[PDB]
Amino acid sequence: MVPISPIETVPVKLKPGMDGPKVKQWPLTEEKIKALVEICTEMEKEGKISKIGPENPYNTPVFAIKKKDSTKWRKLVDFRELNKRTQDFWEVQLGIPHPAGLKKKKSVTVLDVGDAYFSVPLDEDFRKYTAFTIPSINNETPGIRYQYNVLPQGWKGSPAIFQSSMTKILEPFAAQNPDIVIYQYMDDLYVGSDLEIGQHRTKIEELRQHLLRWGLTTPDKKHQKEPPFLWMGYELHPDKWTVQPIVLPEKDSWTVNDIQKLVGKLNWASQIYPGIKVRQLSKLLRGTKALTEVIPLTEEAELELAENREILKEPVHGVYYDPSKDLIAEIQKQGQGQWTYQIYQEPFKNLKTGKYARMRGAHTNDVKQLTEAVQKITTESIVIWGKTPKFKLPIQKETWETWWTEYWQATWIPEWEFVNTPPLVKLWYQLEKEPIVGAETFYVDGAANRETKLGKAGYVTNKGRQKVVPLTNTTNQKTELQAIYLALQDSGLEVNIVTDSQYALGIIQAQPDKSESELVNQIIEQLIKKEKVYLAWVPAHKGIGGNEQVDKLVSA
Amino acid sequence: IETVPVKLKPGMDGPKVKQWPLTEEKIKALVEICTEMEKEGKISKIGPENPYNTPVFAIKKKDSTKWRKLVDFRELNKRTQDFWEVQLGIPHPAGLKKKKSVTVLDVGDAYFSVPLDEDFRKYTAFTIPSINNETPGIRYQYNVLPQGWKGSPAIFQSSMTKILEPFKKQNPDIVIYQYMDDLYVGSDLEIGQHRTKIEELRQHLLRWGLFLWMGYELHPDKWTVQPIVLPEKDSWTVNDIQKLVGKLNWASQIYPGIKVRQLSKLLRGTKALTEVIPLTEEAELELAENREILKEPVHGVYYDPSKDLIAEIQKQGQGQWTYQIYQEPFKNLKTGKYARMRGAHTNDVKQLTEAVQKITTESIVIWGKTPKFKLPIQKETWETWWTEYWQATWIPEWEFVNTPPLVKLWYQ
Ligand SMILES: Cc1cc(/C=C/C#N)cc(C)c1Nc1ccnc(Nc2ccc(C#N)cc2)n1
Ligand SMILES: CCOC(=O)c1cnn2ccccc12
Repeated sequence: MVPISPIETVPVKLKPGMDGPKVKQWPLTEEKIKALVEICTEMEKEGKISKIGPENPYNTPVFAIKKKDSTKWRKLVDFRELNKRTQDFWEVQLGIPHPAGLKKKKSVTVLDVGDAYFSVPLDEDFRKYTAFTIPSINNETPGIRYQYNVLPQGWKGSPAIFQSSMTKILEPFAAQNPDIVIYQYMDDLYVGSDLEIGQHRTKIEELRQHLLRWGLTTPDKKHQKEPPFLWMGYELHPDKWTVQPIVLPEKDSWTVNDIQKLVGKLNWASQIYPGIKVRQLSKLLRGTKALTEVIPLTEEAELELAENREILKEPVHGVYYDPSKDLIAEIQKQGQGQWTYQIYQEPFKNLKTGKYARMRGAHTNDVKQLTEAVQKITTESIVIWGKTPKFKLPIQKETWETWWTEYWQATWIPEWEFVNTPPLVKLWYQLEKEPIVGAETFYVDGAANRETKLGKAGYVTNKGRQKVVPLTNTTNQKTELQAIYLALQDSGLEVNIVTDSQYALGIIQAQPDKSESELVNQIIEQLIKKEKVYLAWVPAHKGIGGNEQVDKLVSA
Repeated sequence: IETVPVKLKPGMDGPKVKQWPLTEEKIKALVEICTEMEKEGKISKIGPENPYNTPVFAIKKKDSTKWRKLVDFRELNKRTQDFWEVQLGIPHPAGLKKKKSVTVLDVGDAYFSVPLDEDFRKYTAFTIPSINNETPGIRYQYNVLPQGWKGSPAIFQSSMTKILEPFKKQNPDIVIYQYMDDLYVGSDLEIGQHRTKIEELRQHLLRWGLFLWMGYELHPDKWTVQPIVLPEKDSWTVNDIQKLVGKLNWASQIYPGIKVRQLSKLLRGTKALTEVIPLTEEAELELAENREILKEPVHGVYYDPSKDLIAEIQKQGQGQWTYQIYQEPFKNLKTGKYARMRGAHTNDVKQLTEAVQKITTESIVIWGKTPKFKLPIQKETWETWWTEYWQATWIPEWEFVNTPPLVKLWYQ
């Protein structure tokens, strides 16, 4: 015999204070028992399981299930209880590669490593916890007891330990062959390269020889899997990638479950198909959670759906990453807090696309949302390519400069250039830094009775202009905003406004261009019409002229 | 050799903290660094039976061609036992902040000389990710005292003592203070020979066994503060008086005796914001009395070592930043202002990151601990960029301020 290298076992423990499973075996029909005995006899002769004595206290239930509409049986060991009691592991494979970060390959070959999959030894001290019992015919003898010597299917640590063991085996091969890439998933081993075909085939034979060191045999008859590959919802081709087919169903009536599936498909599609929008469709999913409920689609949701159908009418593919070229990210505003982007290297060939939606909030503006979209794309790009793309953004350099220098928060976006591609992000208003000479000064206030909801809002000015409006179903905060609104509505193009409202100052200092609040929106619309606005704050109830006079008016 | 038993605090598991995305250049740097540490026995590869993780990244200190590995042990540090075992802790030296020059050395490499307790090593697990997760992340744990872990200066302390003993007996006036991977060495000497004294110090460490050559020069005796000051004007507009009354109203929360009544009367009627108002005699007296009040220290201000320090920062524009360090609202232990450049003129977030580092340094020098920051930045913006600008070997805790503070204008 040719000596083979053993696979070193990973030491495994139960969670602290926990013991192994003891779970009753349910009775089985005589047929299932005969089938399990046969199955286990075979497994036992190839060393996967071993018979154990009566001393082992542990048990996990075993079942006999069927293949598809035919005669044969398969053993299923239900590890749910042992899994609850098993320690956590580190899984090498989690956070799968994105196709857009892959490199084009001339050849990709697939090798069958299914025999390794079932051959990794289990830590000797942990085997006892894997004990199971085939019930006896008629229950007239002790059940036959076995435990696992190898990683069981269904056990919590099997994927992590298999991945780690396979990694350790492949590592020297990968390290000493920098001219190939390798990827391993379950029973398949993939090798890509740019090598001349003769060299590529040789590499494969060398890998097969390498694996033989551990006794892992790869069938000589060549794999029936060749590119393109269906993997993780994608289609990988040697020179391009895409998402597997996205077909949007026709229906006269839509259900919560139908809408969730639609949105799911659209989100998946959005990583390649440019301009996909989910806003109005995800909107129908709000706060319901009865999966059978039929929701009439709004006209807005119908428009969105039809827009998506056009985008999805024919296949679109992404290209792979070329490390020798700059990555460029271009972003467009779509409206309603929706943003879309494309990442490319050469014009007209995208690596991938995607979307960003505005965060839930009372007030917002386009510059903040664009900034957020940029940071999200930046982080995604670091994950996929390990570098920040150069940005093409629909905002003028002068607009950005005015924004960040005056914004109360630190803010930054990385290297970028303006692309003139409407709609452009702009500043809709900017407040003055100093009081305006020659502009009328409005002292505003509002107040409300917390009990009855009655209130007043108003202003008095240095020219003796005055207004007080009675209000119903209002609050102090709303009256304070109403007072600012009135001053804006009644003043000329340049105005000084004096308020005591810390609430209003906080909102206006956040520079919203859009609000959940109707009143804030009306204030924004008025600010947009002004040439100059200076907003001054003073403390309440201090004896400040024009402030009392209006405070007294609005109180009662 | 002589391993100190270390434990997590009761009822706590090890850190599982996600590794954040790293750039290609940082990954390459870390692969090179870790390959060498592994050869030197400082770290070892680990298997899937270790679930734990702490994030790692790489930095470049000021004026250097070499990358430095930086592990963010913040979670492990919270979860690690306080050390009462032998030492009850050092009283923080109060003279350090009074020294004319304080140089900061990175001594962390010395820690690698001490083996880490075998039972605790697993909690130091970290991962070097690969771009696009195309290859399995490389998993390691420490075999020795890691840089950045709060336990390292504790366990190494008896070694550091012996090392510095001849330097201390020979230079009894020089103050040496250790915080994490840093040694802070103060003196009143002329800068030329201060630099010789620290170089003399480096040799003791260099001679013993084995970025030490670097030094970071501070002059804490020249560090300033920011008392509340009021404008001195010949003509006051309505707007000027409104801003003054606003600022005094704010100050009256800090200083009880402050009065606005006479000033608040000055504006009488509703006048144009830009109109000039002559001060009444009563108003001038009040303003004068307020000025004198603001020259005195704040009442009932005391540092409590058992409470967190909180640091607030305001962006003032044109590269200017103000900050306050306190424990309780309105009792400020330190205030300050940075009007400065150091690159960053077109980058706000770099400026803020440098401010955070400077404030944390001041905090360590004065109180021997880092404060908890309230940062005027959106979380996603900070989290994306701060590691690009970070030159320090420690990292403080932070929270984010999403509502603009009205008080920014009064620290201006
Ligand atoms: C992640 C991955 C999945 C599969 C396969 C998964 C499956 N099923 C196969 C390989 C080789 C890889 N790994 C890498 C690494 C770097 N570039 C590439 N490029 C690349 C991969 C496949 C095709 C094709 N056709 C083209 C280029 N693949
Ligand atoms: C067990 C999973 O292994 C891999 O997918 C893999 C991809 N590149 N690579 C390099 C060395 C070892 C494993 C791998």
